[PDB]
Amino acid sequence: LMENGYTYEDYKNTAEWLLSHTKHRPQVAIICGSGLGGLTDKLTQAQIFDYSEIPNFPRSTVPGHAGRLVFGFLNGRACVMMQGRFHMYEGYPLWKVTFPVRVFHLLGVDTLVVTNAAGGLNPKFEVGDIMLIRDHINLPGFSGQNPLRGPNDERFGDRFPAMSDAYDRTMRQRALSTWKQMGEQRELQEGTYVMVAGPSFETVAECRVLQKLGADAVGMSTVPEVIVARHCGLRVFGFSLITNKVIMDYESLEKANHDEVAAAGKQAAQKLEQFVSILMASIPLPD
Amino acid sequence: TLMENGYTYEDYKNTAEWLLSHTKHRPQVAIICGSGLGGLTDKLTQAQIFDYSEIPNFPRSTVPGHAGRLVFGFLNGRACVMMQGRFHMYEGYPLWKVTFPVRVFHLLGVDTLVVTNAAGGLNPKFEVGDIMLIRDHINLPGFSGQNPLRGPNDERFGDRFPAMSDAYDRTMRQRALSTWKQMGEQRELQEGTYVMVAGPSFETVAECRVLQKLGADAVGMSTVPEVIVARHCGLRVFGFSLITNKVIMDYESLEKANHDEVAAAGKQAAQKLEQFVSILMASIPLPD
Amino acid sequence: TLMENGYTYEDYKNTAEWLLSHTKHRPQVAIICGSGLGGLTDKLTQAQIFDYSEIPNFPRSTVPGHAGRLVFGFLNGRACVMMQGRFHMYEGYPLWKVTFPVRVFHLLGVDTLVVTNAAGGLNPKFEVGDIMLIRDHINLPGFSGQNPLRGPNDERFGDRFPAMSDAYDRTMRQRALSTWKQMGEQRELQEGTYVMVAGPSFETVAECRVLQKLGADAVGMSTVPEVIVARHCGLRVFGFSLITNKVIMDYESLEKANHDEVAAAGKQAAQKLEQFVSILMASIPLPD
Ligand SMILES: Nc1nc2c(CN3C[C@H](CO)[C@@H](O)C3)c[nH]c2c(=O)[nH]1
Ligand SMILES: Nc1nc2c(CN3C[C@H](CO)[C@@H](O)C3)c[nH]c2c(=O)[nH]1
Ligand SMILES: Nc1nc2c(CN3C[C@H](CO)[C@@H](O)C3)c[nH]c2c(=O)[nH]1
Repeated sequence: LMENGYTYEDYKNTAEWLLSHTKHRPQVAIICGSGLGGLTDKLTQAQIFDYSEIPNFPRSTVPGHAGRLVFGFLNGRACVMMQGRFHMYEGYPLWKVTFPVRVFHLLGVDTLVVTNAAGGLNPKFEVGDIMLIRDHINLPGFSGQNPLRGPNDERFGDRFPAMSDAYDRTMRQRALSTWKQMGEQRELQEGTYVMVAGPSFETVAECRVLQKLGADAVGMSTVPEVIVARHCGLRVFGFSLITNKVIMDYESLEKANHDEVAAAGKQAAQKLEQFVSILMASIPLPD
Repeated sequence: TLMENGYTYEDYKNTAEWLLSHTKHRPQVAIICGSGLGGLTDKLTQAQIFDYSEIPNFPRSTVPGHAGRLVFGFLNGRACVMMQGRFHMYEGYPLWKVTFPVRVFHLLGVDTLVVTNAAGGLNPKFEVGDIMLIRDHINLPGFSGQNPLRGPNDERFGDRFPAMSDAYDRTMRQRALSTWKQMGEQRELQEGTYVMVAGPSFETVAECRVLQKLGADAVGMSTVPEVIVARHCGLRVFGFSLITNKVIMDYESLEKANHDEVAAAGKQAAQKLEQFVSILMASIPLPD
Repeated sequence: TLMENGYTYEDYKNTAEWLLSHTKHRPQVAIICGSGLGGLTDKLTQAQIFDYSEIPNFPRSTVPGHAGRLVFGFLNGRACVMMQGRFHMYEGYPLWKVTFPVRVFHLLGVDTLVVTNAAGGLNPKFEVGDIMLIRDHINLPGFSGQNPLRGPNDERFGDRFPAMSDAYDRTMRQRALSTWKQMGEQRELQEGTYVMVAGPSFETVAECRVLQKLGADAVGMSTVPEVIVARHCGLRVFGFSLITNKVIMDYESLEKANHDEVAAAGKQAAQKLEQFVSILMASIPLPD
């Protein structure tokens, strides 16, 4: 069987270890993507764990991803923040990539906020823009790479969970209204995020495929975390920072490259911090 | 470091010889029964039942509404073997396990495979309860590497590079379409393209729109691997889907795909499916 | 459980040193010959042949029409190494084995990779026997995780996240087309997008239609992984396909894709292929 290497008991031990070693009790988990680790600077009463301390955690390998779990309060809300994440392209199976999401469920988290860098496929997008994720296209999932493959553990969720309501309608409505409170020249964009495995960037022909399929942005993460979160009942909210426009003609001499991506994160850090801090107020209270 | 079939020729043959030893039945036609369609075995005569767990080298069905039994008998006087329950790659099985029984059926003497499944309707003219004849398929996992024929080719089964443009028998499709009049149902017999996705999660709205843009009429998580292995070894293949739900294609809808609704639409379409298959048996050729 | 390249840097280095000691040839250009295109080695002078089986760490070719030899020599006065036969993921090889020679060629001092293949024509204006210059590719297995660069990156070869938008060298492409015009050719040179599918089974009609809708002009089961590895380590890349057959795009045809027709095409195209390879070799810049 191509199954989950972790048992329920493995997820439980990691959860109990974290509950022993901190007094924090997060309601919200935030996964910070490529060059968005500055979202953990505004946390009050921060307690930090390195991923290598925490039993059963995977290592973080990619530049701009620190490898640190941080508990704290963000604008009043009890939060846990993954400073850096795991990617299929680093060689991890998807049951390792998504291991933290289930641990968070067992801590008592009820809301997952997922952030990423993404390449812009919709031509109306501009570098620096923030796109709310209305929906995704899980290209690896079509082929068999789904983190729920293998035996289903009823203790987390259903054998066959729906994803047609994955991205919380209500939190999206509130973040569109709230957008007035940043007075930005640019509007809050909304669209479909497509996951591709990477780690190489898209050809022009691939870019046009993705546009034709109806995607507005592209990246190499996030979707598996969303599936596992919806499987175990988490409210999910997501956004992408558009870090580059994907090359869509043969004439251009520009090329996607990681430095440009990291650089668009340094520029946007102020705007995101403020966006996320306001978002926290729009999250429903528990129970 | 080689990604190959974990069964040897000898494993298939051993399983086939075990089966031939423990039954007097000698099936000509194999029928694979999908989700909610296990009632297709109800009208077999002189039935003999094996549990999958008794049969050497056989995998286990882990999905609700797949009984996990191999049933030999007579359907409208034709010698059949029926898989009451099937396997899926979402369960953890490699495609070489999922398709194990198709090659066993070849070694037993079977020459025609009937595949059935439940499917989500993507074509808006389909209603819940419709039967779709599978004209063709789109093998999305196959594009990316997940093909049951990956690895060394065994010439005892078939060619290294089998064609699939003729996978679903053109003559039985003519005969089944013209035969439909024999049941005097309100809906006509639907026809279309089946697309496989791995699952086990259901589609997002954006994914539903992808599959519609690609030209699929219905979506499921099975069948295609079985059909590829069947064509590779020379089997004639006929397929159909029961449309159990319309896949959600807009953000406003309250409706959600779920297994209980799928299984219930299965049992509602019970009588009707048994009857269609029974009459279909009369259109399958004998050897010689 | 970590899904990584099974070769160390020192495996590649050992294979490269072994080749450097066993031949005096010092190639600048590597050419990978695909199905039925092994005849491109005939015009090499001062040829020195190695069977893949005698070279350390080399995989084996298992497909008919792939001789399994590495040939060093001069092709039109330019120092080349030719793979007479390549490896495919459908044989069961992981993509890090499929692409193993590309990095060996880098360490031998090669600076240009030419990739050739047979392909099925999707664009209806292509005829059997056409040569299509590859302007671009669509890596369908790559979308799903089947990428030869997956796992830890070795900085000794290249970057973690390499760009592919400029993979097929534009200048070589321009020169090849100018030259073909300057010759005053009747049948103009085709240019288009190659899509990789895993195989080994050929496409259904519905699958052919999907690949047309995605913007692909030609379909095969190779090439793309080699190009990705080539670009990762700084090689200049040029590809072309021989269109060996037209992909079946309607249900009324009785034709079927088959391997025999693919070999018949290669022998038939031999003079055309030689002429094109000459044009192409004279388009490759010299080192400084
Ligand atoms: N596929 C893809 N991903 C990204 C990303 C997202 N990640 C950023 C990082 C490479 O800079 C990888 O983890 C992918 C930003 N831009 C792009 C792009 O153009 N394409
Ligand atoms: N992908 C998909 N498959 C199905 C199926 C077919 N199978 C039914 C079962 C889930 O109920 C799985 O084995 C998939 C029915 N409806 C749908 C759908 O809407 N989508
Ligand atoms: N996928 C695909 N590949 C090819 C090829 C390329 N290879 C030729 C060989 C089978 O003839 C495999 O390695 C694939 C030629 N024609 C076709 C086709 O119609 N389809």
